[PDB]
This record gives sequence, structure tokens and C-alpha cells, in this order.
Amino acid sequence: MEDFVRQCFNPMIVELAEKAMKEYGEDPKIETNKFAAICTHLEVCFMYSDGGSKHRFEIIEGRDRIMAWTVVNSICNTTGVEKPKSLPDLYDYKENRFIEIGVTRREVHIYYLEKANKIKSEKTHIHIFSFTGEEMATKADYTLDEESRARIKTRLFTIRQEMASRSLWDSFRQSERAA
Ligand SMILES: O=c1ccn([C@@H]2O[C@H](COP(=O)(O)O)[C@@H](O)[C@H]2O)c(=O)[nH]1
Ligand SMILES: [Mn+2]
Ligand SMILES: [Mn+2]
Repeated sequence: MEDFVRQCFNPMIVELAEKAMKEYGEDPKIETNKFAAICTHLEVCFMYSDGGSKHRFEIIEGRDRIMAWTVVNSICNTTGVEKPKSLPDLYDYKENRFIEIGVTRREVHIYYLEKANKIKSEKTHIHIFSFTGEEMATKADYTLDEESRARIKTRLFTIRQEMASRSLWDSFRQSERAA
């Protein structure tokens, strides 16, 4: 699986993923499934950000903590939006809301509930994707156009197919744990 992650994800994503894991005392070389998951989430966030018009989104995920909060605090001060308890994935300038992205190896509804439990009374929008073309979003408001969503869903399906071709899918699919 390590060779797979290095092969299918761009180096910027891989480096960010490795850093995140190490910050948690985890070795990307050993907890490979987790390594792949972080990379996948990151790719989706970047793809999602590229989905709208130029300037539509601000990417929060993938930034170091100080920079991430700086962006979030800056957004809150200027737009008047309430400050989230934990870092969100992106900010939508058009809808003026923060977005939390989830990619799940399980089922979208369960993952959405789990995300919602963390967010609570939070006003953050939630968008969940699966590797099998399913998606779930807050108030069924999908934010992006179908073509954009389709590209993400296809890429995820593709990752799944590639993993399966290497016999890595079964382990990967079973490595996601509940809240
Ligand atoms: O402390 C953390 C925070 C996030 N994640 C992982 O980072 C990715 C993105 O998290 P989120 O933006 O969906 O919370 C997911 O694979 C999630 O498990 C962790 O492993 N530990
Ligand atoms: Mn995040
Ligand atoms: Mn996320």
C-alpha cells in the first residue's frame, strides 16, 4: 500500500499526509491504510476547491495549524461568521459558510452522523463522499455542480479500483473505525 500511495497521489499530498501522521506518532510505512486515507481526503479537498469558479473557496485543510487558524479567524472577523470549535476543511465565499469534507470507506449516512456529532450546533456545512459514488450533504445542498461532483466520485471509484487490482482494497475498506 505504501508503494501505491506514492504512485497515485502527488508529492505535495504525500508530504502533507506523512507530516500529519508523524505529528501523531504514527509511521506512514506501518499504518499504510491510514496513510492512504489521509491522502485521499486531501485530494478530495483540493479537487473540491477547484470545483467552483476562481476565488470561490479558501482551503483550510493541508495548512499548518497556525496558518489554518489565521485564515479561519480572519474569515470570521471579516464576514461575521461564527468561529468554529475545530478546524474545518474549506470556506465557501459564495455561500459564506465553512465546509467539512468526509471521505468514507463505510457508508455515507453513518459517517455524516459521526461528523455531525462532532460539529453539533455548529453552522458548518458537511459533505461526505464514498468510494462507490454515494454522497451525503447537509440539507441536501451539494454546493458544487454535478459535473464537479462527478469528477470527485469518479476519481474515488478509480482509486478503489486500483487498490482492488492490487489486493489492497479489502484491508483498506475494513480499516475505518467508528467514532
Ligand atoms: O486528529 C486527526 C484529525 C484528522 N484525521 C484524519 O484526517 C483526515 C481528515 O480529517 P477531517 O478533515 O475529515 O477531520 C481523515 O482521514 C481523518 O481520520 C486524523 O487521523 N487525526
Ligand atoms: Mn480537516
Ligand atoms: Mn474533512
